[PDB]
Amino acid sequence: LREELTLESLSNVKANSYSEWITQPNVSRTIARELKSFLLEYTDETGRSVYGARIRTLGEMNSESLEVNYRHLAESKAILALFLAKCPEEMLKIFDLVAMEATELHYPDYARIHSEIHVRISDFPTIYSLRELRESNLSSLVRVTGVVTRRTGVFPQLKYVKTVYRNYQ
Amino acid sequence: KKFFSKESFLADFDDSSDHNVLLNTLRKASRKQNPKSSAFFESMVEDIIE
Amino acid sequence: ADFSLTVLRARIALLATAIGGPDYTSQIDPPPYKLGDDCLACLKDLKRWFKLVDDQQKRWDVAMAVAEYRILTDDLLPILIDWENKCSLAAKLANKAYYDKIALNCLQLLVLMTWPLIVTEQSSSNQITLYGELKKHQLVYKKTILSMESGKVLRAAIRLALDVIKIDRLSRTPRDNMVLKLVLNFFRNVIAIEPGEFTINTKKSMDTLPPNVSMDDISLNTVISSFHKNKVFGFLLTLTSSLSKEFDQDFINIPLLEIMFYFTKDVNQELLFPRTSAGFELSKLLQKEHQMRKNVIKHTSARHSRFGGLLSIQTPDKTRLTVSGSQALVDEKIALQKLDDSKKWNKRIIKAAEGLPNSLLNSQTGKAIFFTESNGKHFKEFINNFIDSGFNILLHSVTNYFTTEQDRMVTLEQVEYLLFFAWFVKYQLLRSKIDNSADIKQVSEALKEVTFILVSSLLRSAYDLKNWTVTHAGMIAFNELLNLVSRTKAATDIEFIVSRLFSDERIQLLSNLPKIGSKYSLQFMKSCIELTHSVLKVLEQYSNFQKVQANYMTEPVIETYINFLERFRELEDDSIKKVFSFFHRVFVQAKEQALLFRFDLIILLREMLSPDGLDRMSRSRKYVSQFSDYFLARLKKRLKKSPAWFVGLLFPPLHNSEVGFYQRY
Amino acid sequence: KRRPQVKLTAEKLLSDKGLPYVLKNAHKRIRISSKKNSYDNLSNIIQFYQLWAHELFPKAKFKDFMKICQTVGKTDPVLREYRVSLFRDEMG
Amino acid sequence: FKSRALNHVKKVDDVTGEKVREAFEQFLEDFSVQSTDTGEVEKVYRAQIEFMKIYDLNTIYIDYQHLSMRENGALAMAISEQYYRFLPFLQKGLRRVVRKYAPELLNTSPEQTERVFQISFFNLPTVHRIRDIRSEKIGSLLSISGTVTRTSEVRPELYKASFTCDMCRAIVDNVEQSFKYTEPTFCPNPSCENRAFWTLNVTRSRFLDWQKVRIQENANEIPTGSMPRTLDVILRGDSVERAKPGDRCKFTGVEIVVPDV
DNA sequence: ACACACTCTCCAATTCTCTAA
Ligand SMILES: [Zn+2]
Repeated sequence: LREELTLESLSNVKANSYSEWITQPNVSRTIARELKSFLLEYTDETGRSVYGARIRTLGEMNSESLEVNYRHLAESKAILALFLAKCPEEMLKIFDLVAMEATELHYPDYARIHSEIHVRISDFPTIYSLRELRESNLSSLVRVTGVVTRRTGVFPQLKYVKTVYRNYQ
Repeated sequence: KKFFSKESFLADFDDSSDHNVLLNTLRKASRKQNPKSSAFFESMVEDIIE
Repeated sequence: ADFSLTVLRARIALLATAIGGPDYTSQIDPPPYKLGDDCLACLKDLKRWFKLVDDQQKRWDVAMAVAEYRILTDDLLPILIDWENKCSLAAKLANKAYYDKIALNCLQLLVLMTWPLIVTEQSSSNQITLYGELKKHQLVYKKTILSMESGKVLRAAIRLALDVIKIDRLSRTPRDNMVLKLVLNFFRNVIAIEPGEFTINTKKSMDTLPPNVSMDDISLNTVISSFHKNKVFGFLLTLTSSLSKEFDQDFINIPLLEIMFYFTKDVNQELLFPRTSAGFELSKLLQKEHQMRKNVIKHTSARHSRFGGLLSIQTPDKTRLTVSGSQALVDEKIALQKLDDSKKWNKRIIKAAEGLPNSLLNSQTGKAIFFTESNGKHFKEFINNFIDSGFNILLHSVTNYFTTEQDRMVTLEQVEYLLFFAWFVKYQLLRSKIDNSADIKQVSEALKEVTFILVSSLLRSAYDLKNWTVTHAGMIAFNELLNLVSRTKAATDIEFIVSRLFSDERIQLLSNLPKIGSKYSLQFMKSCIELTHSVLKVLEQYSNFQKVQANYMTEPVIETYINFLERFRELEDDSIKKVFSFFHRVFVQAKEQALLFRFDLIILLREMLSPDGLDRMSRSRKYVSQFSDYFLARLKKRLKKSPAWFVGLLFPPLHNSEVGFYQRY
Repeated sequence: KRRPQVKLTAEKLLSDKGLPYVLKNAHKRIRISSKKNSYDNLSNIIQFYQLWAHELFPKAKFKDFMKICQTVGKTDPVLREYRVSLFRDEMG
Repeated sequence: FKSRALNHVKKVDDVTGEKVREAFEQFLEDFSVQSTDTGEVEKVYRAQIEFMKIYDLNTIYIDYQHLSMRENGALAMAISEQYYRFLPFLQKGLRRVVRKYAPELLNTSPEQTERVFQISFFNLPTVHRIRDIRSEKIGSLLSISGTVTRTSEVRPELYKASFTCDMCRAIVDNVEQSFKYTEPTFCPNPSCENRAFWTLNVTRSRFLDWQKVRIQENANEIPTGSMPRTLDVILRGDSVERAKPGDRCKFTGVEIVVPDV
């Protein structure tokens, strides 16, 4: 509950699988603190903190998606990049909940503009065509290229199962 | 008939005679790796200044 | 509450890190672990969590917590192995006490977590809930302990013993003697942990190896290899053999009985004696498979399953039946059998043992366990040196204990003693049957008078209180003693021992025993048969005899013999030789023919003798057909002399005084 | 109520359809020969008893017929009276 | 509570399987052919295991001629005529040998799941046509040839399954599938009776690669006045996407029978 | 409404145990 792990303590996965290690409360709190500490602190060579400059423009356009480069996340706190590659569906939930704290630090009451923010990953360093995908890739993050052959119309979809919706295509 | 005595055993006990790339990269980097956050707050305060 | 539960789990987890950790300066990728502080208090409080809380509340929750945080695999083994390897290097060269203190206290937890599991109607609902899961985790423990550095933690446990072997018994304090009990108490558990037994609540009538475990990890074969490399067998051998010389016998010699039980269990002795070979016998077995295939083919139609016509069969009194299929057209035997087979009902049926680990008493032992060649020869060497060195001195001590302590016994110690006796006596008889280098004198402590009384007394007391499992084991032990006696008579005091073994009281008991066997499991009846064969054969070579044999011959014994004989598809070639020996005794010698004129015997001889059952060339058919020929000749004579026996053949014989005498003869 | 169950009973055995038929016919039915195998002659004996058991009480498998017969055969006094009567007839 | 153990559970066992297992074991140990250049024993299958260890492979190739000359041919006959019965025993035999000489191969950081080895055979005595497939040969070992005409995309097939109950915190593991998607029969915790609302744990369960391909007879082999027949073939593991439409191929495996699911 | 799959319930058939002649 109260005590937190060091970053070096996370070097050993102690449970029988990654997902069952990320989802533990002390591990999860440690990851949240470390991600927030990365987002408030990463710099260009010129100082000039890029993510403090991106959150600033998020509100200038009344937007909903924060964009994070993977190379920056791999350049320090490397283990978090490894966990992201292995368990994206958990890691992105924690990362989204950190991004809202960081944006509200610039713009208090931004929750009245949009209730929830999505982190977009960029520059993932390995690529497949639609040949190389196999069962080992299941639930892993992947990067793919091709031509868009067909597109449906846009529809609303029920978000939770009082009601809320989201767009779908 | 055998005997297997103690003193023999004590004496004989001692004397007897591609993600493959990326994983290694990230593990080694992981092993190798308020004023610090001031740049963030400076970017926030520049809206006040400019 | 759930939160109090997880608070204790978290307390344990924090203790699972306060313990220490490896070194990230090291640049040694990876190093070993490195040591914490307060760690004495950490170990001690964990010990308290077991003893002062979980035992007092009867939970097994604490064990579930330590299994969650993987304490055994993660800390205890490297703490011990580092202590061992450090001290080993120091010995190669040829506060330190504090290191040794940590070595002791890590081992005591290893004994506690791997301790074997018992469930009763007095265990808590918590323990009953957790039984199936902690079984999985203990299986993981066995695999891990045998695996690390090819099992090197087992050298730490014996080095601890070696400190207390060291200096004279005259010096050795009670606290000191507990180490020598503790070390052996460890190996008992490591052998005793084995795959789970499935258990459910009988509310409604409707594998447990975890994903990280497999059979070759857990097999007894593995355990042999592991102990041999890590130098255990020398320790058990030296320790048992000099046992008579003033090691205080009291602290060692029951734990040291349990080891010998716990890995004699699940071996048939013939597997240790041979009596391209594998390929040759495989080819022969494929011939047997072809014969079974031929048997199916002989009941298979040539043309397809929808070609089939229809058949009608007319009885006397002109009544008709209908059966389908093309083979029924030609084979009346098949038509008659197929006619009855359609009918729905079967009479529902009745059913003896619980509370103890799998053994000869409640499993079919016609199923070996399997050895590497190196393992086969190493195991043969271990028990051969044990027998030539240790057996008499061990049995003499453990028996003259139990005579002074019989009243206080518990079911397990009884069933251990009776299945350690049995194994070693039989194996030696077989070994000297094979070869002249071996001799029978090595097992000769079994015969002297005190042990004979004790096996007798166990069998007596078990029979009176209707405890059927001890009665079963005692039957097995008492069988071997008699077998050993006939050996020694085929070479003074032994006749005295016989005369005391065959006082009238015991003949009443040993005559009584097959009669009750009719109800019970297939092994129980088999024990009764083999004991009976031996019991009569000794008294045949005593030269009384006519009194004793008439004591055996009556309806409820014959009932057992047939009830056992009809399950012949499952039994050995040898046991049927024993049954027909007895029928030869009843029918020809004693001339008590009237017992066997009963119909369910006549059915049996058709099944077994048909092209269905006993092979056309097994030795069994010689005996069976030679018996049935004589049977039917005497039956013919009886039926024509007095036609009332046609209605006799269905029913039991009739016990009236005035007609019954002429009936039986 | 549900329909009561139908069973083998000593009344069926003591009926004229029952056991007297076997004693009236068995001497004529079965015939052994040394000129045929043990298995041959052994098989032959069971034929008549099987067909008779079916004709008497078709409920159940042949073995179950024999084993059912044991209970009533040992317990019922009237059946035992009939049986001692048979063996008295031979004592006559 | 009326707790009760399955005291009667002790299973029936096939002796032929165990003897085939520990005979195939000895063949893998000591086939002991001499060197291509010299009269020195080489032990090629142990060397092949070492090669697999060096490159983290998952399949082993065996020559049917080497098996034919072993132990008067009885082992080869048993494998040939009853492959479907004996394939699990062959797997069990190989697992022990790889444990003995290369335990690094048994696993595929947290814990690592076991490697699903594949045995493969080649150089069989004769090749059949698609027109020679007949129901008497079901489950035997064969080799076939033809021209490829279609191929399917690679799909994941469920090999072993694991489920967890909705009404209580309980888990079921290592459920076996065969031809249709299959789920547990009871809640293992006796404090709960719900049979519904299972969910398949995608992390703990295990899958395989699977591909369907379709072939037709070689044009030069068609008999007089007749037309070419076709067949559907299954590919799994490290052999998917090896085949190409319009090419000519040779296959080996066992013919099977598939139900109306 | 018409064959099916599945659940629930009650009643008597059966075997086991104790007592006395
Ligand atoms: Zn449930």
